[PDB]
Amino acid sequence: MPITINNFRYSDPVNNDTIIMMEPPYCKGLDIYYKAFKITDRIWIVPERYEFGTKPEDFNPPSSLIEGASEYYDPNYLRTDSDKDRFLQTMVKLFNRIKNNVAGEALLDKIINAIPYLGNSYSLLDKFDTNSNSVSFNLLEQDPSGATTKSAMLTNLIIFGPGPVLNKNEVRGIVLRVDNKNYFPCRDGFGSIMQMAFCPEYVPTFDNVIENITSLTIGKSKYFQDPALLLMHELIHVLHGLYGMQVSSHEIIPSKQEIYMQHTYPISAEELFTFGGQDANLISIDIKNDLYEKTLNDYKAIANKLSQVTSCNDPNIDIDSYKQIYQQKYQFDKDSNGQYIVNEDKFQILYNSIMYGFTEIELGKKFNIKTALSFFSMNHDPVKIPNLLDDTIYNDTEGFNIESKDLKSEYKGQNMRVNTNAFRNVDGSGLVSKLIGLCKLCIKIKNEDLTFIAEKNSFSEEPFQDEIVSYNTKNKPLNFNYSLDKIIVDYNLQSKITLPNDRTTPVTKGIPYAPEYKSNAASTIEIHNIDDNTIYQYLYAQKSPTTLQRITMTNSVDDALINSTKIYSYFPSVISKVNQGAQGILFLQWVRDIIDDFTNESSQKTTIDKISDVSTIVPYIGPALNIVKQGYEGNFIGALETTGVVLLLEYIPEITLPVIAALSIAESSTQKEKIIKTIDNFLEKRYEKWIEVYKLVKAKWLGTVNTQFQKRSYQMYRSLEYQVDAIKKIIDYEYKIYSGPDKEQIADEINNLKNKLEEKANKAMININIFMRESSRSFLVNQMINEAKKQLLEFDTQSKNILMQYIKANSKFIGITELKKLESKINKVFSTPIPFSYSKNLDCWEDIDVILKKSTILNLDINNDIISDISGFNSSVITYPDAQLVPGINGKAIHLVNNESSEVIVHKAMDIEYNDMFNNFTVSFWLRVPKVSASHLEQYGTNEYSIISSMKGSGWSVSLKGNNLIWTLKDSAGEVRQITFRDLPDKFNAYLANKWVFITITNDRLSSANLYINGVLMGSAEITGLGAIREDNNITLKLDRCNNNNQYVSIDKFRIFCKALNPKEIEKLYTSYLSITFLRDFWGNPLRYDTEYYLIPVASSSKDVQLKNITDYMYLTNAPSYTNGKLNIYYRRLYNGLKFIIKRYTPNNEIDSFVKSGDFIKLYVSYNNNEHIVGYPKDGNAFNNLDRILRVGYNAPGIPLYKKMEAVKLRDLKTYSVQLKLYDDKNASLGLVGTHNGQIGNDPNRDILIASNWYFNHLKDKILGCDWYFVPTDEGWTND
Ligand SMILES: CC(=O)N[C@H]1[C@H](O[C@@H]2[C@H](O[C@]3(C(=O)O)C[C@H](O)[C@@H](NC(C)=O)[C@H]([C@H](O)[C@H](O)CO)O3)[C@@H](O)[C@H](O[C@H]3[C@H](O)[C@@H](O)[C@H](O)O[C@@H]3CO)O[C@@H]2CO)O[C@H](CO)[C@H](O)[C@@H]1O[C@@H]1O[C@H](CO)[C@H](O)[C@H](O[C@]2(C(=O)O)C[C@H](O)[C@@H](NC(C)=O)[C@H]([C@H](O)[C@H](O)CO)O2)[C@H]1O
Ligand SMILES: [Zn+2]
Repeated sequence: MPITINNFRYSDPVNNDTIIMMEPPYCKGLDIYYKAFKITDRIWIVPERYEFGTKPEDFNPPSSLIEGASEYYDPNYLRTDSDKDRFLQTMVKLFNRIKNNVAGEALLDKIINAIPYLGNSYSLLDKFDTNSNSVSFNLLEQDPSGATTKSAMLTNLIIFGPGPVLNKNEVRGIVLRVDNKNYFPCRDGFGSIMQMAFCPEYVPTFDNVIENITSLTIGKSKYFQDPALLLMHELIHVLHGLYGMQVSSHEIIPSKQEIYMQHTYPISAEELFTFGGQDANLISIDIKNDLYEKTLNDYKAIANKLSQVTSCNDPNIDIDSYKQIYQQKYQFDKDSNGQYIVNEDKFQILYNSIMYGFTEIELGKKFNIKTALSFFSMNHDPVKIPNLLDDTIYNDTEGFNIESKDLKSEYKGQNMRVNTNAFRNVDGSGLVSKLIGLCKLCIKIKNEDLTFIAEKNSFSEEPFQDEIVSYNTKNKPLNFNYSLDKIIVDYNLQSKITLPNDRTTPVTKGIPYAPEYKSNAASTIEIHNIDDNTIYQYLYAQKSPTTLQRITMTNSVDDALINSTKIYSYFPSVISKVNQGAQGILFLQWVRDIIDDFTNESSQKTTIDKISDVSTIVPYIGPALNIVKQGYEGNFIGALETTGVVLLLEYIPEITLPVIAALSIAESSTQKEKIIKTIDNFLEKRYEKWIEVYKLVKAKWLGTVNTQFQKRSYQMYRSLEYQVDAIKKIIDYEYKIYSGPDKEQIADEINNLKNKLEEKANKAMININIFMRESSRSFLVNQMINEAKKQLLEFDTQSKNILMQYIKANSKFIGITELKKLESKINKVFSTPIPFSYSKNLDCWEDIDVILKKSTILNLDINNDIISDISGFNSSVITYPDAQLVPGINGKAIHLVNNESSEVIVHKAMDIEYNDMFNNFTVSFWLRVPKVSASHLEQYGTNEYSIISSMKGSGWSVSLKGNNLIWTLKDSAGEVRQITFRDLPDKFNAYLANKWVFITITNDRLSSANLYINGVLMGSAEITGLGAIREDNNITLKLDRCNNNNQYVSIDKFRIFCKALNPKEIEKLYTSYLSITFLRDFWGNPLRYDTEYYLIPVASSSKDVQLKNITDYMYLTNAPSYTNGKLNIYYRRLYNGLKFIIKRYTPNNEIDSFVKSGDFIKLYVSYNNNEHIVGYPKDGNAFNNLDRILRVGYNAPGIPLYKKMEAVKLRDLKTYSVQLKLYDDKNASLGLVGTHNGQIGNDPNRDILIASNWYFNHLKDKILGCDWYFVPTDEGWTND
């Protein structure tokens, strides 16, 4: 099964197998040849620049660009034989990186097995044809005596080096010339050779700025992209081409009218589907249907075409072998005659896998590579990566994000502020941009800084037309997605189908013409002469001079433009202070007053009562960006109250909809009885209209309105950078001039308060991004969708009077059968509106998995040390500097210490903010509290502190008081209801004594609220007759009012459901977090190699393990306990008995620290600062000759010692136990490790440690003597 990647050097000799001389498809007949190398099955690499269709002068750098983002040119790339070897070696490493993940293995396999059809729309119907440059290329094979021989070969993909532009990779199918037109077999369903132009060293860069999640220690930062994902991106385009499903219509065109508008290339639907995420909804649902239907016709044509094939131009090709392959590829069935047909259920799955399965965003996640979340995210200048062939920079299992260099965490290997050895800037000679001038003083602006705004005529109007319903009209699926996990699962189950030999007869039919290269070169810049000040002048006015000179801040934009030393600002309190030169006073108050003024100015928030949707408004947007209304100087909030959020948009969109044509009924015939399916269809197709029009509005919003709100954030980030940079330069001049005695000592505290600026500008961007994100949403959900609802209601009322005039016309066929009188009352459904869903369609009201997913409204997960919400409503999650990460139940958990900085804040999405008020909800999470000491119960036992809460006032909270766990509701009136859980006194079996436990708190309003722990009911309280609950916007995870400075907790899998869960649903939720893959220690954390552990038997938990002597046996003895009557606590003392260490039986270089079930291991006892092996000696003493007595550090000359053990988890999934299986020399089971009562030699009676196969016949017992706790020493448990 596993895919193989060939190795070679460019100098290696031609071998007529994996290294050949190729005549490429657009050199057909010309006898031009190039050395080419077979990377794997059906994929060739040609180390040459993509020159097809070009002139030599195209490769040189132009002065300016016509369209798009920046482009790097260099004619000398890939010129020499060293350059070509560098290219070849680098592509091999990138293919190896792809193969080393199962998601990339799966992608490669689909590509390889998707062979092009031998023929197309303009070939002979009865014949497989290989004579075409669309499916075959010629090659030259030399003999010993130099005697050449023309041959040919079928293939799927050929990879070349880049065209004129190095940083713009391309994928194209072969074009055919038919009746003086271009024909593409990769768009008709047949497929063809696909040709790639790829450059691995020159990569795009992006940033962090718009994202919902934010860490105050990460800040904002630029990242560069991993070339392997860039390769996979292009490979997805190849995959579409090979299945003949390439998409060329329905492009999104940018508007170019206004100056602020971005001049990009037209965005294809191909690129939006390939990238993935939310921006694939730029193509409306109705357009997705036309595409689906087009490919279905195409594949039907091919099914009929394939059925009629009886010969081929190649004698050697077995025809039946290819037909089985094409039936496999295209997912055809056979009918009873033997002709190939399209099974539509099978087609729907195939179609969805290819278009909507593999995306850049999903591959990013599987590979742990960072990507941008939006297609409109900002691009910066590209960088280059000179050392891809250095494993200290880039390796074939982790790329840049190497764990052994602490570069996996937070994608730091890609972060440009951290991993500075991995990249270098490109030299300016070859880098060209699209710039525009703004003259008033002329300033130049990069095209990358402008705003994309879509042309209106690029969106569909098919949903406003007349749809004719009949008896036999079908439903539109409305389902265009496919899980990448499902593709991997199916890939593993595949039987290994094998391709035919790919040599064929010589190729002569094609035409050696590539389409002409379309130049992006421009001679001049577009220059605009303007009267007034736009946003770009306001930002240019904030730029500091690149020189260490006296600087000042003014509130006049024109002052700052003209005067070099002066800078524009919108913070009055900060302007006052920085201009004032502090004379005769210490810097303490001087500098502090610069900082805590900037804090007070930058942190401003407010709300507008009239706008419910927007939780956060930042008033200083207007002055910073010149967003102001006539007769509202210094009054931004007044402008928002009157106009609304549309004030923020530079381009004001036309949000009207035309008349939605009412449905018509054409099925007049009532020849057959029960023609009531015509009534069903009409009602279905009415439901489809609402979804079609809703999604069309969403598409237009994304391309036209949301893009504007995104650029506001980027603009605000630039200004906050400029302002902060000005201040950090102001403060340095007054420090250099300062000639005081304290100067040398105070230097570190000055630089300490300059980092404090960055901290508060980051806190401001959190406010700003909330503001722009929620405003954009508000404008969609209110303004734009109301216009849809108006025309959708008009559409309904009209369409009923067509429906019921048809029921009246055929009224005599449905009476006297409970059908007519039933179906006036059925039109309650027609009276009800169909609601709009901005994010996730939630259903709070039989399959337990589906009920839980469908009702989840918040769900915290940690991936690569980033906490985020994976529920579907992407709530903002803010992680503060001293929130920490520790081992969790499946990954990592949040850890909270007792200081101001240790905090995680979840600002709820606007789609869910009032779900607490009147309705039921469940809260669930994993909890780990350390065992409270004797002293700390005396001191703090009274002190109640909260750990998680949503209180303003009104809300809910989770809290701890001594060894008691407390749930607390609280309404708007002030009424309080509570549950209190008293923890068990036996701390070895207690729920709040240093183990991971699963909490679940259901709330039914018309009943009681219940507390569960590990799926078991522990407390209850009556909620009935409690007022409406009005929460805070945020949910805080923090220790609050806790006097113990040493106190800490750990929280994992925080989750909120929009219903009250029943106990069957809680049982499934609890068990779903418990896997068999990784083993666990006594505390619930992952079991580890090379770590000391005390063993306790689960069946006799009061016992410790002891050693009679070295070279001898182990046995059980009682463990001391601790007791305390007045505090009501007792337990067996931990950390007595032997220490055990687990090591790998067969060690390897690169493995994890974690012990997986099924691992083969050696076990040692650590005694007297020495590690002695545990095992069974050959023919050694055993009870009943079957229960085999274990020995520690046994060594006799002749006798062997069996020591091979397997760490496994065979029973009792809820308990943190482990079993251990001993083997002999030849993989025969000597038994699981446990105990047996008896007497060795003349010793006393003891429970001696053994290995026995007896345990295998009692694995269903409640308590069993082969289950072991592995207990490490832990800070959260010490003996009193
Ligand atoms: C009871 C006993 O002594 N069992 C030990 C066993 O002895 C053999 C015979 O036992 C069976 C059995 O497993 O029950 C009888 C079955 O019919 C046999 N099944 C077959 C052939 O299909 C089965 C097999 O032969 C073996 O499993 C091997 O595959 O053995 C036992 O009945 C017999 O007893 C008599 C005999 O009838 C007469 O000739 C004469 O009166 O004397 C003998 C000796 O008593 O002898 C057989 C031996 O030749 O042999 C196995 C060897 O694998 C074990 O030693 C087994 O003892 C058990 O060993 C395990 C692992 O070492 C634990 O030590 C068990 O201890 C615990 C436990 O569950 O962990 C400790 C608990 O504290 C204890 N609880 C209490 C309250 O006492 C339990 C409890 O005794 C129960 O047995 C639990 O089910 O045991 C230990 O019992
Ligand atoms: Zn692309």
